[PDB]
Amino acid sequence: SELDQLRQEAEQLKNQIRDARKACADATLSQITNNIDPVGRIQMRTRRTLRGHLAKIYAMHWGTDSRLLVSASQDGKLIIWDSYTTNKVHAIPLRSSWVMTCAYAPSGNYVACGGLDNICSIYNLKTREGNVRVSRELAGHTGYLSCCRFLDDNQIVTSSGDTTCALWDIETGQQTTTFTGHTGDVMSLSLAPDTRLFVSGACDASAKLWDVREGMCRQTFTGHESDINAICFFPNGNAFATGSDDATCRLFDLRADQELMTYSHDNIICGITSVSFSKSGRLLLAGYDDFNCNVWDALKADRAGVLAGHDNRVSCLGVTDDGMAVATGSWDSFLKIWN
Amino acid sequence: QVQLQESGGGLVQPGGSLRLSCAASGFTFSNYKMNWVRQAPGKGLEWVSDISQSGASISYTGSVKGRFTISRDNAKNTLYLQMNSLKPEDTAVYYCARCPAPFTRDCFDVTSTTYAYRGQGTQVTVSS
Amino acid sequence: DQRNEEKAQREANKKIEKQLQKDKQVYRATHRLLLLGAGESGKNTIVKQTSGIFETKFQVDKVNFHMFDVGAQRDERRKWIQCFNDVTAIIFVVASNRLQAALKLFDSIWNNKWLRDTSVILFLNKQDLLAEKVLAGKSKIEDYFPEFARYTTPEDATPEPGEDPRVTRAKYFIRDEFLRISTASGDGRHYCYPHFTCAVDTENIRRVFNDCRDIIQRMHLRQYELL
Amino acid sequence: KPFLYVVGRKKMMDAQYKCYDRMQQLPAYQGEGPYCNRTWDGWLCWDDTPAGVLSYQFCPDYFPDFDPSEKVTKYCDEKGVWFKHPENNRTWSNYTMCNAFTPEKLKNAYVLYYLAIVGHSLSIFTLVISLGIFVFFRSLGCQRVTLHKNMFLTYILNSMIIIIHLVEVVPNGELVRRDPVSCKILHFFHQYMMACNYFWMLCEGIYLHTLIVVAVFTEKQRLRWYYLLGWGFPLVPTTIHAITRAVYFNDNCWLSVETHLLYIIHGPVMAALVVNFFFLLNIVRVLVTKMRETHEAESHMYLKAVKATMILVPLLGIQFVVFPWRPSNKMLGKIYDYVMHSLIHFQGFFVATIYCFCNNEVQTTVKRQWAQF
Amino acid sequence: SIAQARKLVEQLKMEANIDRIKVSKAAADLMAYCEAHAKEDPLLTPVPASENPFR
Amino acid sequence: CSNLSTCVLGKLSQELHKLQTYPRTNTGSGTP
Ligand SMILES: CCCCCCCCCCCCCCCCC[C@H](O)OC[C@@H](COP(=O)([O-])OCC[N+](C)(C)C)O[C@@H](O)CCCCCCCCCCCCCCC
Ligand SMILES: CC(C)CCC[C@@H](C)[C@H]1CC[C@H]2[C@@H]3CC=C4C[C@@H](OC(=O)CCC(=O)O)CC[C@]4(C)[C@H]3CC[C@]12C
Ligand SMILES: CCCCCCCCCCCCCCCC(=O)O
Ligand SMILES: CCCCCCCCCCCCCCCC(=O)O
Ligand SMILES: CCCCCCCCCCCCCCCC(=O)O
Ligand SMILES: CCCCCCCCCCCCCCCC(=O)O
Ligand SMILES: CCCCCCCCCCCCCCCC(=O)O
Ligand SMILES: CCCCCCCCCCCCCCCC(=O)O
Ligand SMILES: CCCCCCCCCCCCCCCC(=O)O
Ligand SMILES: CCCCCCCCCCCCCCCC(=O)O
Ligand SMILES: CCCCCCCCCCCCCCCC(=O)O
Ligand SMILES: CCCCCCCCCCCCCCCC(=O)O
Ligand SMILES: CCCCCCCCCCCCCCCC(=O)O
Ligand SMILES: CCCCCCCCCCCCCCCC(=O)O
Ligand SMILES: CCCCCCCCCCCCCCCC(=O)O
Ligand SMILES: *[C@@H]1O[C@H](CO)[C@@H](O)[C@H](O)[C@H]1NC(C)=O
Ligand SMILES: *[C@@H]1O[C@H](CO)[C@@H](O)[C@H](O)[C@H]1NC(C)=O
Repeated sequence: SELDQLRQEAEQLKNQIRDARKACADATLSQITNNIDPVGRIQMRTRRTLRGHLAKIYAMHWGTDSRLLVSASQDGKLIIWDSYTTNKVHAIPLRSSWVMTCAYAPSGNYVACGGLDNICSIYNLKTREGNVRVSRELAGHTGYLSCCRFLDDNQIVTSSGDTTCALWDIETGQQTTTFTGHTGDVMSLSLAPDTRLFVSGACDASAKLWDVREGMCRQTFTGHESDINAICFFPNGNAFATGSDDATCRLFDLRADQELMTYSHDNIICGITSVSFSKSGRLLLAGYDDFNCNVWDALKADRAGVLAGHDNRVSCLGVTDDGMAVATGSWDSFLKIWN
Repeated sequence: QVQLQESGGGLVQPGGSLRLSCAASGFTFSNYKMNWVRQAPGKGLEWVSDISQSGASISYTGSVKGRFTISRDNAKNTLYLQMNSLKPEDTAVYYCARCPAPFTRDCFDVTSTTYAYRGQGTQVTVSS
Repeated sequence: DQRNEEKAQREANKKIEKQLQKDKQVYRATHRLLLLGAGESGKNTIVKQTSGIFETKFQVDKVNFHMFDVGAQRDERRKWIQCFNDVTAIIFVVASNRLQAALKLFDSIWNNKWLRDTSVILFLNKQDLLAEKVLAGKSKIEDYFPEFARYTTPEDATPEPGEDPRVTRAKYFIRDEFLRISTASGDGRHYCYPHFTCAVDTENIRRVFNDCRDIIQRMHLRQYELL
Repeated sequence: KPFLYVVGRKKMMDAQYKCYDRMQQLPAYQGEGPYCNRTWDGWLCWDDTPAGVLSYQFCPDYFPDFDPSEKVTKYCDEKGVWFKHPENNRTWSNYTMCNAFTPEKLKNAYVLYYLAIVGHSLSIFTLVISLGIFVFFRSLGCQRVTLHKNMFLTYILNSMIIIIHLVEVVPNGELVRRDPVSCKILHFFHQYMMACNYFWMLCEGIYLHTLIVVAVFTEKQRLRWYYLLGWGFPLVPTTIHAITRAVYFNDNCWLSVETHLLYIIHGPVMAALVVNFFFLLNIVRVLVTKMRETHEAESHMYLKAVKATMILVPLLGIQFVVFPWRPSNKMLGKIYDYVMHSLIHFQGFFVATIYCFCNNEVQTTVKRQWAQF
Repeated sequence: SIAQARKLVEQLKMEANIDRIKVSKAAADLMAYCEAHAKEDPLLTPVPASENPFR
Repeated sequence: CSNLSTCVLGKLSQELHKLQTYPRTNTGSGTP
């Protein structure tokens, strides 16, 4: 039948791509960075601790000013923090308590949140009256909202559990672009330094690079063994790191179209929940289910430090735009700032 | 690239025997629990049997208990299913399903309609 | 110069904190419940007693209960089921091979590393339907489970005067299938509360209320290292 | 003048006039022979006794060193005259055995004296460590720990005033003989902090009862009434006791324990501990009913029901209820003193070890925080 | 399905006809970036206490 | 508080005091 013909036509195309990638693997990243000096032991300490939330924190996002950050806990609250003074700037009661993601607009005027309600709600923080009201509700996803990221005040890309990513247009509430390549639940997404491309990681152990404007899947990155939970672009925009349930982090290169480095240890058997780079991309911070956050040498694949302050599963972690501090969220209601 | 290709299968007469094979690649075969699932014509995906990471803990569905035998070869990264005393109710497409996370006792979503980490399946027809 | 902002920011912070203490009183007073059931099971019939999740609020003896139905979601639960790791109990509605599929789903919930401290309330909601097919010749419980011919009614069984001894043996065999998974992995962290539902009784919220009271009691006994 | 000798010599003159007044009430002796004549020796009373017989009466209690449990003896010889001491050739009464065992009595009193100091010194050591853990680690913070913190603070302050009272006041003879007010303020805060220690065991029992038996679903039991019951209420019986002591029974440094005015403090204290004993009965009853619903083995059901009963004894003060009265037998009374002083002075050490050190959820958060550093 | 399997092939030809540079060239640019920005990284090179707003 | 359990420390202080501080009764020739 033609179904077996399409499977055979796809099976050989998989061999054509696999052999084209092997031809480019002339030297690994561990061989190019063999003579560089190690970064040494990284010892960060908990500078701040945020204790406002009443339940497990699922997501957090820094503002572009590196001072304000928004967190999302499943108690039904969206709290905006002043990391310097530890004060709470806003507390937003959510209609649905099962929030799974939160985002901060680069202009600092709006915040987004989504979860099991299958809605991406936008909250205006700069209203004339002063109070924070829900400005828009984006409906159309047939699965839970996993991640959302503002491109600007009027555009936002969302990943959902319906195996689909969507590019929304605020002020109209309509999907302008739909990304349907993935076969499993998309769990994370990361915008490049420019807002023209973004990567997504789904539960099919695969990562896909998307063009925002054209709505096409340019490249597909495999190599993981289990569900990809986290993803983050390199500061230069030519690579990205993924975190999966196979207890490993992997570095993929866009131009090389293959995996470059694997960050794993035998003493690590828990999944990775969050990944983030430094301002220079030399360090790779990953949150684990063992209540700790390991700091990896992105160029040498050697653990450079441990962030063990949290008492429960580290759900989220984010680095400021100036690389000055690292915020980590946990399934304990507390959020810790590291430096 | 997690890959699962099921071999074997074919047309068997009722009362015969058959051996299904599942070749795995792209992941540490010893760290994962493995399953067998089938889909009868006009029915949904039904769980058949599973086996632990080492091979000690083994479970079957009541319909095939005492007839089917599941076994794994971690050195060869292959899963087996010896199907004895086949009857026409066993006619289905048998899939090799791996549940997603390693070192976990829970084994989720193997019988989902659109589920990754599951092979394309092999046709097993028990006809006269 | 900047003391005007650092004081106005500390004033709004205290206004936020006084509101969060009113939320902490409401959030900790209500008990959250996860309603989990297949398609054939009468899951919506339990609510008697599009949206990505359905919320129903009821009150039993001045105690607030917030039950959540997971609708408009795919059958791949391994990712969003981790959100319900702090609920009081998971309501599991089973229809009495859909029975084997429910035994595997309860096995995955029971042995999940994030749901191993979450108790499960079990409801077999097709007792009236099971009572018609067991005494007839279309029960289908002997072919799907060959170990049923070797099974006898337990001594702890409570047979009602309106059910035949075969349904009593049949419904207690299905209950022993779910209790076999609970006893194999239960180490005092979470428990299973199986109940028989004939879908004609409105006393199911009294069973949830009584089972959630046993869960909170066992959680308090565990904090004092008494149980 | 000491109040003990004043009260002793006061009734001594009253008891002296009483017996000779009873001598007129007592009829004439009809027994034959040279019966020795009845008289008052100046301490006790001997009636008409036949010759060649020894009379035995309990030792009087006018003097501090005199023990009423001991037996005095008086002999009037068969010739008809009382036994006379050969030193002075005058009638003499053998009160020796009333004061002969004072070195042995003081020996056992010092064994319990240092057992009390060691018990309260070991308590303060482990309790500040335990209280320092609950204040340091915010993770452990809850309503159970907030009440445990005040329960630990009562043990520390109680053991502190007891240690101060035991080295500066009790063994100092000239301090008590002068009787300054410094004793009475120290004895007032001693009785107040001792009552707060007993009434915070009740707050722990009330909170345990209204968490497992009564009102299981209720959340955030307001701790305002626990503070008035634990810290505030023990001020009412302690103030009333100090008033009636300064007015009616006032003595040197308030060390005497014989007055019935102490039931103003220890009446409400024993009642508060009986309520805790019945809370323990309901908590264990609920506990064994939960193991029967689990179909637990009867051997391990008894193993965990006894272990749960044994860890709630130091927290609720059950040792005061199961052994509330001291026996009169010399052997049984001696073991009672050793068993009770060990369960009372080491009580703060038992609670700090059971509920802070041997607590699983505290060991994990300490081991984790130590694994970081 | 069958229609979803035809777009599986259509997507594979789009990803197979792309230009891929060598890994040695892609790994050198990643290494050259972390060295040109190494000093501007407060997490790699800790800034003094007078420059750390989280002191 | 003579034999009561919650007053055994007040009894220990009482017997220790009156046995040690107050002098021993003579209980000798010329005394009763
Ligand atoms: C996390 C796990 C932690 C585990 C911790 C475990 C801790 C275990 C602790 C065990 C504690 C056992 C206490 C035993 C007490 C025995 C007292 C003993 O019987 O006293 C005898 C007495 C004899 O006097 P005397 O000679 O007849 O008349 C003398 C008369 N005359 C004084 C006038 C001259 O006293 C003598 O031995 C001298 C005094 C000895 C005791 C001093 C007490 C005060 C100082 C204590 C310092 C240490 C405190 C902490 C101890 C842990
Ligand atoms: C014997 C001498 C020391 C005189 C007796 C003094 C006590 C009667 C005082 C001293 C310290 C007081 C305590 C200080 C603080 C608290 C915490 C307070 O609870 C709180 O959480 C208050 C707010 C906070 O601690 O931030 C309840 C009262 C209590 C136990 C107080 C009870 C009364 C105490 C023990
Ligand atoms: C943590 C608090 C510790 C308090 C320790 C108090 C010790 C008091 C010791 C008093 C000893 C009196 C007798 C001294 C002479 C002797 O040993 O015979
Ligand atoms: C253990 C911590 C608390 C200790 C409390 C000690 C209280 C001592 C009080 C002494 C009062 C002395 C009054 C003297 C009056 C006067 O000069 O006449
Ligand atoms: C505020 C609480 C008060 C509790 C009072 C409980 C009862 C106390 C009774 C005390 C009676 C004292 C009688 C003394 C007689 C005497 O000394 O001769
Ligand atoms: C909270 C502290 C309370 C302290 C209470 C102390 C009470 C002392 C009372 C002394 C009374 C002296 C005069 C008595 C006169 C009389 O006999 O009527
Ligand atoms: C904070 C107040 C503490 C009070 C401590 C007890 C004080 C007792 C005072 C006793 C003497 C009072 C005056 C004489 C009374 C009398 O002779 O009846
Ligand atoms: C309100 C709490 C109880 C108060 C009880 C007060 C009792 C006063 C009357 C009885 C005692 C009279 C004085 C006795 C003096 C003595 O012990 O010798
Ligand atoms: C709720 C607590 C109640 C406590 C009751 C305590 C009662 C103590 C009674 C002591 C004796 C009172 C009568 C003394 C008569 C006398 O000797 O003159
Ligand atoms: C329920 C709490 C009770 C607290 C007090 C219990 C006292 C028990 C011992 C009483 C002994 C006799 C007291 C009266 C003596 C007398 O009138 O001569
Ligand atoms: C001498 C004063 C003693 C006062 C003792 C007060 C004891 C109060 C106990 C309250 C328990 C909680 C409320 C009742 C619960 C129930 O009905 O069992
Ligand atoms: C030296 C400390 C002695 C402590 C004695 C505590 C006695 C507790 C008795 C508990 C068992 C009796 C009640 C059982 C109730 C039930 O089984 O329902
Ligand atoms: C829970 C049951 C009661 C437990 C004990 C409560 C306190 C009892 C105190 C009095 C004990 C007996 C005293 C007898 C005195 C006498 O006979 O002269
Ligand atoms: C947890 C409480 C433990 C209590 C341990 C008490 C140990 C000593 C008990 C008394 C022993 C005999 C003392 C007198 C011996 C003698 O007659 O010479
Ligand atoms: C939990 C701590 C328990 C401590 C128990 C200590 C028991 C000490 C017993 C000492 C008995 C001394 C007997 C002396 C007899 C004599 O010589 O007259
Ligand atoms: C004492 O002895 C008897 C008591 O019956 C009495 O008659 C006698 O007169 C008294 N003798 C003296 C010397 O007091
Ligand atoms: C008193 O009795 C003791 C023995 O109990 C004896 O040694 C002593 O001699 C007696 N007193 C007189 C004065 O005889």
